Amino acid sequence: EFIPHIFYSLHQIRKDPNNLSNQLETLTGSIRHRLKLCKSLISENEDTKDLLSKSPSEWQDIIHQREQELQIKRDVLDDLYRKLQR
Amino acid sequence: SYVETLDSMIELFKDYKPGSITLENITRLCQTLGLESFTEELSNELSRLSTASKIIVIDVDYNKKQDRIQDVKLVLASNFDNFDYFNQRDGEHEKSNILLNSLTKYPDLKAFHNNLKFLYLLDAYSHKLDLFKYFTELSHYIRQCFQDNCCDFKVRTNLNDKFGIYILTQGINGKEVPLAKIYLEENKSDSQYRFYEYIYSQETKSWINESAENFSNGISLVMEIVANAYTDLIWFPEDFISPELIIDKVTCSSNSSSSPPIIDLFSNNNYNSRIQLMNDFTTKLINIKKFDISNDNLDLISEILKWVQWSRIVLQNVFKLVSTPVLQLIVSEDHIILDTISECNLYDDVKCWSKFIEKFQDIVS
Amino acid sequence: TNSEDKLSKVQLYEDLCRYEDTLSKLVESVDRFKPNLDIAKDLIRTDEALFENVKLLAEDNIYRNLQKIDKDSEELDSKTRKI
Repeated sequence: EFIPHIFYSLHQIRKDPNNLSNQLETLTGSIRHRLKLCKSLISENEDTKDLLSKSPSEWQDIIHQREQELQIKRDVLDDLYRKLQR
Repeated sequence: SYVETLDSMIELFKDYKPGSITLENITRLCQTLGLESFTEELSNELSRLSTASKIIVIDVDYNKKQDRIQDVKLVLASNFDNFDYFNQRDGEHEKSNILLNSLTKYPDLKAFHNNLKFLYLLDAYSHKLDLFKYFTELSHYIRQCFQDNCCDFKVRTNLNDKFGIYILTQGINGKEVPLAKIYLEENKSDSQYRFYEYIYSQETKSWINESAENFSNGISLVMEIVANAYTDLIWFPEDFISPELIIDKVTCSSNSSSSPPIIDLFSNNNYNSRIQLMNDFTTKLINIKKFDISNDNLDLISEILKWVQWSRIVLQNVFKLVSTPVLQLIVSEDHIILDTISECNLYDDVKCWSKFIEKFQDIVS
Repeated sequence: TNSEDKLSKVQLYEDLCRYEDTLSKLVESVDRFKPNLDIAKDLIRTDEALFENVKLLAEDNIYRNLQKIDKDSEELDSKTRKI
C-alpha cells in the first residue's frame, strides 16, 4: 500500500513545515520512495495498467456483440425446435 | 518579508488541506497551536484527548469501537464559567455544542480549526480584561443598543457551528438573514493597539469605558459583512467611514475591469428605455468586507448596518430593475428620487424603502 | 507494441504521469528550499483526481461479467458444434 502513506506524509508536511530541514528531507525522500514503488508496481503488473479506471465505448461494443449473438442463437434454436417436432 | 510570506503559505496550507477527523490529526492540530495535549484511557472502548492552555481546557471523548467522537467539553479556568459554546437555535431544547458539531457534522478539521483558533485567541489575549466574559456580555450590550436606538435587528450568538455575534434582519419571507458577524481578530498592524472594555449604559444610552485600566493589546473587534454571494456585494461611499477603520478593502486587482456594477450602469446604454438615470454620487464606491469597530467605534455598528440594509433593499433592487431590458431617476449617496413621483432616503424607515421599491417596480414593469 | 498504446489511451495513466511530474516539481522546489504553493496545490488536486478515477475504475466488474458470458457463449458454441 502506498495511497494512505502518501496521504499521511502529505499531511504532516502541510501541518508542520517548522520542522528542521532534516525531517523535511527525510520525509520527502520517503514520498519519493513510495511513488517510486508506485511506478514499479504499475510497471510490473499488467491488469492494473489495462484497467486504468475509465470505461471508451468498447464495453458497449461487447454488449452489442453479446446481445446480437444471443438472440440469433435463440431464433435458430426456435427454428430447430419447430422443425424437429415433425 | 520571508516570515510574512512563510506564515501566509502556512495559513494557505492549513486552509487548503485541513486533514481528516482522526484522534492523531486533532492532537497534531492542537500541538500546532501550542496547546498542551494528553490522551487518557477512560475504558476499553473510550479514550479522552484532553487539551489545555492558559484558560481553556478541552476534553474530546473518542469511541475506539465506532471510530467516532462521542463528546466534547470546554472548561474555563477563569472566574467566568458562563461562556456560550452552544449554537443558538430558536425552539430546539438540545443546545448543540459547536466544538462537537465541528468534529461530527463536517468532513474535515476546517470548522474545528477555525473555532479552536478563536478560543485560542481569547485565551492568549485574556488577562485585567477577561475576553471570554466581555465577548459574552457584548452580545447583550449590542442587543440593548438596538432596542434603545429602535433598530429592527436581531442579535444571535454562535450561528452555523461557528463562534461569533451574528446580526440578523428579517428578509422578504420572514426568514432571518445574517447581515454582519462581530468577532475578535489579532491586530496584525499594531501589537501596541489597546483594546478596552466598553459597556452599553442603559442610563446614558451610550457606550462607556467604565475601566480604562482594563485593556488587552494586539486585538481588534471586527465587524464582517456577510455577503449572500458581484450584484450581492455591498458598496460604500469612500468617505462613509474613516480609512483607518477599514481592515479588508476588496481591491479589484488591476487585470479584471469590474467597476462597481453601479458605475458600469452609469457607463452602459443598456437601460430600461423608460428611465433616464442620473448619477449624483460625489464619492467613489468601494467594496468593504471588514471594519474595525473597537473602542469608541462601537457607535458605528448601527450606521454601518443601516447602510448595508438600505443598500440591499433600495440600491441593489433599483440596479436590478434598471439593468433588465422618460422618467428621471436621480441616485445619490443617501437619497433616491424618481422625478416628482417618489423619493426615499437612508434615514427613512424600512417601510418607506419597501413602498418606494414597490412603486418603482410597478413603473418599470 | 500496441499494449503501451492501449495503456496510454486510458486517462488514469496520464493522471499518474502528471502526478509524478508535480511531485518532481515539488522535490525540486524543496531542494532549492523554496516551496512554491502552486506546485503543492497542483499535487493535491492531481491526487484527488487520481482518487476519483480510482473509484471510477471499480464499477471493472462489468467487464468481468461480460467475460464470463463470453466464455458461456463459446462453450455453448462448441457444444452445438459437436452436436
